[PDB]
Amino acid sequence: MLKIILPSLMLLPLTWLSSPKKTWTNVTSYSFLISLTSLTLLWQTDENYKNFSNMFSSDPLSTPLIILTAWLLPLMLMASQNHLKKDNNVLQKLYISMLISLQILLIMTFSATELIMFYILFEATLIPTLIIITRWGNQTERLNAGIYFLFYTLIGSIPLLIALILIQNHVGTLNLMILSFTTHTLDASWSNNLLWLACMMAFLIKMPLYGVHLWLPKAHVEAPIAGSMILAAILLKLGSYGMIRISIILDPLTKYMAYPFILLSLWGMIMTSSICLRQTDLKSLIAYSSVSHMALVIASIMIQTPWSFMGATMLMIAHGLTSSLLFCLANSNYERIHSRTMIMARGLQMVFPLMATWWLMASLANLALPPSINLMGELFITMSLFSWSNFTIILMGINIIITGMYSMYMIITTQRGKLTNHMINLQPSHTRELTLMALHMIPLILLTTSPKLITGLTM
Amino acid sequence: VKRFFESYHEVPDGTQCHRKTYITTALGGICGIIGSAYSVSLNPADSTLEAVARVGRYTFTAAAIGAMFGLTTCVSAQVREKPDDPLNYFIGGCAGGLTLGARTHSYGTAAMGCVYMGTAAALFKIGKLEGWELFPTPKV
Amino acid sequence: MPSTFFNLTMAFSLSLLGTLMFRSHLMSTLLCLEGMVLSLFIMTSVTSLNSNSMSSMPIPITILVFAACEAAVGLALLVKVSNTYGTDYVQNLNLLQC
Amino acid sequence: IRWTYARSANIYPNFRPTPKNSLLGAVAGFGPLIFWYYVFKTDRDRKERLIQEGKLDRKFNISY
Amino acid sequence: PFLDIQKKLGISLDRHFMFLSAEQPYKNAARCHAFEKEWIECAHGIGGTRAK
Amino acid sequence: LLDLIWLEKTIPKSTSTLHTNMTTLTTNQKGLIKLYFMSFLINIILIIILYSINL
Amino acid sequence: DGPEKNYEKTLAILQIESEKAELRLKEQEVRRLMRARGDGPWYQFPTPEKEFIDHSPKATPDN
Amino acid sequence: MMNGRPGHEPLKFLPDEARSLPPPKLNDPRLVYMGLLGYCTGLMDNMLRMRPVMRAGLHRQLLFVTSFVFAGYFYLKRQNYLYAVKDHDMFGYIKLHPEDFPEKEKKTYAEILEPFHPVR
Amino acid sequence: MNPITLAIIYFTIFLGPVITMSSTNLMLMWVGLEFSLLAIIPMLINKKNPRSTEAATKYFVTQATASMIILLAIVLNYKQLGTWMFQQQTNGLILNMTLMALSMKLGLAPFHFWLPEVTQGIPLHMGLILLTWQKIAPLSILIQIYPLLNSTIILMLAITSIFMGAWGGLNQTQMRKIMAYSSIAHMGWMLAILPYNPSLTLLNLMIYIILTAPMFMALMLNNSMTINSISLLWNKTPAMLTMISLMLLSLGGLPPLTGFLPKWIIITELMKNNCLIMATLMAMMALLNLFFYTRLIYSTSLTMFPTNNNSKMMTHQTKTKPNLMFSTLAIMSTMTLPLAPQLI
Amino acid sequence: QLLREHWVHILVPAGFVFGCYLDRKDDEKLTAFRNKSMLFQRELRPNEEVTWK
Ligand SMILES: CCCCCCCCCCCCO[C@@H]1O[C@H](CO)[C@@H](O[C@H]2O[C@H](CO)[C@@H](O)[C@H](O)[C@H]2O)[C@H](O)[C@H]1O
Ligand SMILES: CCCCCCCCCCCCO[C@@H]1O[C@H](CO)[C@@H](O[C@H]2O[C@H](CO)[C@@H](O)[C@H](O)[C@H]2O)[C@H](O)[C@H]1O
Repeated sequence: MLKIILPSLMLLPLTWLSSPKKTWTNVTSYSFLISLTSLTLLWQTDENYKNFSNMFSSDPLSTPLIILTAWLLPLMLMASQNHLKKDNNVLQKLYISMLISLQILLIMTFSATELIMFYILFEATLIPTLIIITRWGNQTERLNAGIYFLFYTLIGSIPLLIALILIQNHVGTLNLMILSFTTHTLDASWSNNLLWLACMMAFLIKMPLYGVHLWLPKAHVEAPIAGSMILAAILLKLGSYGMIRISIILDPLTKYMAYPFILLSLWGMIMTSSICLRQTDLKSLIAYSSVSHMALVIASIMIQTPWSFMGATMLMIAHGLTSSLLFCLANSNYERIHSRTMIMARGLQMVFPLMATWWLMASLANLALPPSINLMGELFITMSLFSWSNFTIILMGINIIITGMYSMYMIITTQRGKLTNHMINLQPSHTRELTLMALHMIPLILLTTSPKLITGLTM
Repeated sequence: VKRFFESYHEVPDGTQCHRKTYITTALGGICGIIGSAYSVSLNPADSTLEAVARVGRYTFTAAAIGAMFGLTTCVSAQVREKPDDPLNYFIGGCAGGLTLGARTHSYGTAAMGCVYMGTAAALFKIGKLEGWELFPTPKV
Repeated sequence: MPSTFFNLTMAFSLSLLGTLMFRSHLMSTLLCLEGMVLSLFIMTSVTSLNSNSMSSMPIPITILVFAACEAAVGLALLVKVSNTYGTDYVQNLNLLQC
Repeated sequence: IRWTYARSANIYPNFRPTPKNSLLGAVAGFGPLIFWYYVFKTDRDRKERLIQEGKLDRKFNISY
Repeated sequence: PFLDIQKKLGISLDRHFMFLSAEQPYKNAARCHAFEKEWIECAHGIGGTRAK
Repeated sequence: LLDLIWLEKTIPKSTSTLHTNMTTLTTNQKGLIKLYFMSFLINIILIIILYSINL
Repeated sequence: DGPEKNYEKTLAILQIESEKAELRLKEQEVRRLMRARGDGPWYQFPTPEKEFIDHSPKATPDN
Repeated sequence: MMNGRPGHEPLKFLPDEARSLPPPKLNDPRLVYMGLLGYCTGLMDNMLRMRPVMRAGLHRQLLFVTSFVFAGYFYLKRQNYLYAVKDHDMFGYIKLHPEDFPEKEKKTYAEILEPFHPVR
Repeated sequence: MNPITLAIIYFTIFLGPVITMSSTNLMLMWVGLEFSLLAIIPMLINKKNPRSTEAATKYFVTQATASMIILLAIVLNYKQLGTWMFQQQTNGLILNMTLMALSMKLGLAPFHFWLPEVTQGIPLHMGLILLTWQKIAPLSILIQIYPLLNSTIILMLAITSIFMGAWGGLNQTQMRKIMAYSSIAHMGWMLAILPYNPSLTLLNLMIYIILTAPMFMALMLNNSMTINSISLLWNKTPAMLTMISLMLLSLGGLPPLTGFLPKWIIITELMKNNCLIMATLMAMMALLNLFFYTRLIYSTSLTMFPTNNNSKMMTHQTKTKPNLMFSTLAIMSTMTLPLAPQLI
Repeated sequence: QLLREHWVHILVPAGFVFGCYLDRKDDEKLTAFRNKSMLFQRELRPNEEVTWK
């Protein structure tokens, strides 16, 4: 893992020592090459998971996320190349440094072996993301959005710290292999239930549960494009990954401590998907779509069947890529019309015919088009939940209908219809934007070709 | 003596209601008097009769919260068959919060206090069953 | 010894109480502090004489010396506050509330 | 612009709790959760009862 | 003491008048000299927790 | 009704309120040594009482 | 490299991370016992010093 | 906790007893990080005083890095000594009191009836 | 002040605490306390403005009362055990009063109302001494008697001060008062962990000092003393913003920064000792600190506040004030977690 | 010379090289059980030193 971490660190010296002219090109290129290097973690020809040292490890669950993180950084730089067009060189380099630091910390987090590695490297992500939202955001309420994002997560996390310390005192260690191979059954004492909650709540907040999902619609419509991309591609999955790694010890309490959160997920999914129908902000609509998908992920993880885990992982990756693409597209139209309303710009298929194609493909990934890995994930989660209780199909079906509905609503409202001819400023699509969308789609298509890579530990 | 306060847990809840209500009322009154002494020592009032009215109001309010809490907790534990179930202390703490809201003439305090005081009481009961220890002594 | 120590402890307690509750004039508070100093010195003196510990009789004098030094500092501060406000009233010492 | 502002940032500032609002919010939030709770709990408890006794036959459930 | 400057340097600024059993002017031992000496010699070596 | 109003009131804004109420309750001190030392006296008494009752 | 490298390295990881755990719990036990019984190198609180006692013949025989 | 350990010598940085431990390797990650901290401190000083961040004050930067490494070496040595002392006292005490730290005998997994909780 | 007064006064301020920590005798520790008390006051009242005089008087009265209470404790311990040091057999009330009076000296809640006022009144270069160097002696006096302290009293004071400092920080706009409240909170942590393992109390003291001194010198740089005033550093001195942000966040106690290590290690010890409720509450309430530090960070570094026409001449003129110690302490305080094992 | 600024291109590949070396060191330290595991333990072939080095 240290053949992937160190190049990432060295990106920073490159960013700061490069000449002002070539800095963007150099960092983008070397970040792509770091992404290439990260593929070495897919040479798992045996069931023995990789453990590169006492500190860093990898698994079938961590390799896809690490590779996704590596892949995102070049795309984040391309997406940020524009709105930073007229800032001073040091400020541009600061932005690039923030993104590089975010990648470093996230890779280390996903590759951490001890949960008190994880608890530090997980919260260290707050600083770069908070800076990205607050400093380079546009509208005034970005400060409030930053405050929400910081403190929701910190309130969630502190109880996680307490629980982890108790765990270490009780067990003697926090290496996840050791916890897995020496776990023991919890008893249904009230203190154990309180623990279960303390361990699970920070991750559930980062996987915004229906009742604690108010920090996404704000953080996203106040954050720049790169912030939104990294956030709702990787940060949101920190919660799922933590939950998956930590639930091993917290058994058998889950059987009855999951009813509340399963119910909240399976209801908030419908509520948020419906909210997407009548929202006048494209960024917000995408954010609430993300909330619904993470609701599904949470339900599956909290039922813990092999299908649940594998489908949850698949959908984690699929949502990463798809939501990222959607946000880049919306930012594309925003960079021109300088507004976030969906109603304002319409019929843009009459002037951006190809970007309309990318819009269509993204909407299909969102609505879950077979055989796309997005569908595969949702289908397998549905099978798991139906096994868990055969009545969940009602909620699942209502959500499927509404998902298709807002997914096509975006397209019809924006791409189709009479062109708002008064928009003189609409300019031909930049090769940068088109290449960004292509780099988002092509990995999705290749993984749909080869799903075996993105299955979880179970399958 | 501290015997009076430690007698609260002589017999599980649902029994000796009147005694437990007395004990919680006394504890609430003591807390109220302490708070009133602080609130008069700082932020003085114009009249000494105003100060004594303030101490009376604080003391009576705190005593009322404590009395309602004890009464409702014991009544719940008695009417339902669960003596040591923290939901009872939660309902009692909610009753205390609602009484505070009434005393202050505000529904927002009623709701916030219900949630917070009920959680505090439930956690207290859970601690007493599970053996938690506040203010421990160095064991290392 | 026992009754004497009880009364002396009560005296120090009363002087501490007087210091803690003010009454306008800062000079009176300084005097109350000075009275606590007196009581503490007497306590130490009687304890040493009772125990026949002549190696601890150097210490009451140090108490007096340092208490005198702090009392002098207090008087100088009184002079400065008086120059500022025209009186020694402690009510005037309220600017830093903001 | 005015329409979006009115449907976004003017809401909570121009919100006041009322009896009707409190009841409607509390029901529309919690009540559906309670309903689905009872549904799933009864279904899964019946399933567990049958599975325990052995009445339920899991003919070819291999993947669960 | 928090920092043992005196033990480090070998000096005794204030360690010689700590208890009633220390040297007194003109060899006038304080009240309970024998008792204090016994207690302190008993309590040397063993820690305070064991001495108690 | 729920997402933009009740959830915000219940979780974020209730906490924000309560903490602002408590800071405005505590911080605003008239700034007089007489009252401050009266409070110190109450601390004196409370520590004495705790010591006595706990024995 | 091949499966052996990963498998046996993992064995070494487990060895180290189990011994560390047992030693940490053992540290808890030992410190508890030393604090509670004062019989060990640690938690040896100080007592006054005998060296500065005065043993010379005093001016009163019965001292 | 370790202050009263028998044989403690007051205010001695490295007691002579410490020479028996393997001394730090001078390319240790800790000392390298110390050097990095010193270099960054030099750069920060330049930036604050409004100087060429990397070009100016090379003597200052060299002094900073060398001073950080120099202090780090000795501090690391003392820390190694202290942890080694802790382990020594640990194991000595445990050996002395076998009664209060009995060695557990572990039953194999066959004989242990671990409850099974279906995940249905 | 003439040079000879500077020498003598500064030397006495330095002497007092050294006497306290190198004295085996309680009366000599009290002598060190009195040395610090007497010598600081002239530095406080050096300005001779109406606010300065009142701040000095408040300090004087409070500290004198604390010293007398401590002296009573010493004298009664003498009456009981014929000695000048606290022993295991010493009466419990004596130790209670000592803890209470040293708490008043340190500024801990509920004896905390005096510290904010004095810090607001006095200038920054003396505020640094007040909030750093003057705490070493009292905390040393406690640490020398740590095995005998009262867990209930100490935890009560500590949690009280955490809550009070956190709540007080929000309302204040003044940097001087904000730093006073931060001092209160960090001392709350220090005393919370004192009875269990004083090594971590000293670790927290070190890290708090190493974080506060840089911040105080940062304020001294432009004599900033208000949120609005510090908001103008993006114009007056842009370079410092990065490290100011990092340092405020560290003091708040975010994981990657060093500030985590004190709180994390202290929570770990308390949990080892089964102090779960107090540990949880303290950790929870230590987040208001992050809030009222994040407001500062927003005001200074992440947003650019309105500036004035006359700042252009401040730009024109040269600056030579930041020290080497600023850079050293700031980096070594906000970039040292990876060396944490060596610290504890 | 254009090395003036093309020297910067050696940082990242140096990062990769250095990381690989450090990985080798990390595997060096974890040598025990080199050939002492139930599944894979074998007698070394003639003319051999280390199983996985
Ligand atoms: C289960 C635990 C997890 C849940 C944790 C929830 C903690 C969340 C804390 C969020 C605090 C943010 O605090 C936020 O402060 C801003 C100040 O700009 C307030 O902002 C608002 O305040 C008031 C409304 O009351 C208006 O007059 C003002 O104009 C407006 O900006 C927000 O209403 C408040 O929400
Ligand atoms: C369990 C502990 C959890 C702690 C974590 C949560 C942190 C809470 C942060 C509390 C502070 C938030 O600070 C928030 O500030 C805003 C303004 O900025 C206040 O809001 C204010 O807005 C304007 C003035 O600005 C007024 O019209 C309004 O009446 C007033 O309330 C909020 O009422 C306060 O809550």
